[PDB]
Amino acid sequence: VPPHGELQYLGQIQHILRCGVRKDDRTGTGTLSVFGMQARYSLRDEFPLLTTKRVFWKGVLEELLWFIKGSTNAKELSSKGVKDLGPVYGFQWRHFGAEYRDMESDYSGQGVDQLQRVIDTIKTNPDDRRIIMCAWNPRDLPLMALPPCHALCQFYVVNSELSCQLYQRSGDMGLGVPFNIASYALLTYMIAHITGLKPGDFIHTLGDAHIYLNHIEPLKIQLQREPRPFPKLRILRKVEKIDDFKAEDFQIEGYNPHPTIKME
Amino acid sequence: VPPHGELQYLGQIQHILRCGVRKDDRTGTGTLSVFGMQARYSLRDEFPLLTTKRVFWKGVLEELLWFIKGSTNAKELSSKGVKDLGPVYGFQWRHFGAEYRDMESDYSGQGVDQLQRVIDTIKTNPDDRRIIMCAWNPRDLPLMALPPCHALCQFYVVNSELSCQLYQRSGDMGLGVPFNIASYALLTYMIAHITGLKPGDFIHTLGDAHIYLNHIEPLKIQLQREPRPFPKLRILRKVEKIDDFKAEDFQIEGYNPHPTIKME
Repeated sequence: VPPHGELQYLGQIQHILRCGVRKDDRTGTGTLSVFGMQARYSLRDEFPLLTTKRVFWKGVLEELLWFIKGSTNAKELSSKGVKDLGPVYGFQWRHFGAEYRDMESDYSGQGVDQLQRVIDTIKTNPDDRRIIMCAWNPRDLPLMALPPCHALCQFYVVNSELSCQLYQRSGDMGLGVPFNIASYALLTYMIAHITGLKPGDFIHTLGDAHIYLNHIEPLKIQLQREPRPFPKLRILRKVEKIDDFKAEDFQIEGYNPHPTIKME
Repeated sequence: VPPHGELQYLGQIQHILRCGVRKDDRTGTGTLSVFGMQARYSLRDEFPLLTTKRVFWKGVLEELLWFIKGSTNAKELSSKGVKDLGPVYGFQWRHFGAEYRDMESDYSGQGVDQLQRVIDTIKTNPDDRRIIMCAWNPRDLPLMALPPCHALCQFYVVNSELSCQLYQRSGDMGLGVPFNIASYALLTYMIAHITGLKPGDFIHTLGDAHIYLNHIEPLKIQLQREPRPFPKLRILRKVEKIDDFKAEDFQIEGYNPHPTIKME
């Protein structure tokens, strides 16, 4: 280019199963879909890493750190242990609107650094209503002129607390949502850390909220599992720049999830 | 560049009053604010024109028709009886990304026609997850490079029904929200009409949902009013082009609202 927060996710799954309508996706299989959903996860002295199934936290932290450095090299992520990709979210977050060339091209000072702009705006005017960052699906870029974004994050500050609202055009409830809740909650913790603010709430809003048919049986089982109190996220070191964050700087404490659930 | 749907709005007002936090806006006065809200209004055999106060339907229909013709001339709206404005929503909806000149300049074939693209995409692929249109606040355009949008509409189709989700960066709950609910519900009715689909749901999602302090007393009173069944919207004529719609083509039936409420 207070009830356990997890209950909302479980309620949404249950709602899609009973009320969702069959709808085909771009490619793959059919889904059960509902349009328009929203859930709020408190980030106050607790982290929304879902417990009704073991979430791949290692992949969340590692993928996010990869996006922050604006690296578009998959080999730089696959090595970290999580398994030229083009203008991925990383390139978009730090070099928005530039012009992608290669994974080795230096885009220093090229394009708008949406991420730094968010941090800068939080510092220059916490009341600002335009603290927004957007991401596109790489495959849409060459498809048309001025294509719509895939997701957007809006930040909000009040009473020394930072909140974030993620709006996603579509959400794969079985495989994608649990992971993304952790990803953006984490991003919020990071930004809050460097702007001297305390994490507030993470609001997850979806357009086409859907469950792939091959995930129905596994989710029905996940629904029988009672949530365990959410863990906590600790930032061991004091960081001043969003680029100075390292995986070793974060530590999940008290995470007691139910067994892993494989979603095809 | 089933409970009355209105109860959600009333519930949101009540929630902001009791839990909202004081937060100052760009210019004006203080507000009570809550970040992250969502409400769903069925458009099936009923129209969400709020009844706990008389909504200015004449202004809604007239303003929307003005946006559709992409006119940026205020005199063209003030004459209709609703009371060069620059790249307003109208210009953005039909000539996105062009380059604004004057209110008399011909932008035929200039910029992306987001509105027609939405209608075209609904016809070419109803399952598409990118049926999105965006609007910017004119004042932000010259403020920075690639400024964030102010609102976005995402359309969704399934079972021959068209739904729309409006995401607004911020919502003035007392004066703006009731009006906008009608505006976008109407847009959905129009698009559905020309694409041969039936209106589904209208989802209204907000970022900074706020109540201006000078609206607190009036809203407290509005809250004591019991909603009356929503009216119906009838499209008297058969239209094939979104540009062929005329005010005389719409008729609100059964609208029985409580007295008008003045919001400063």
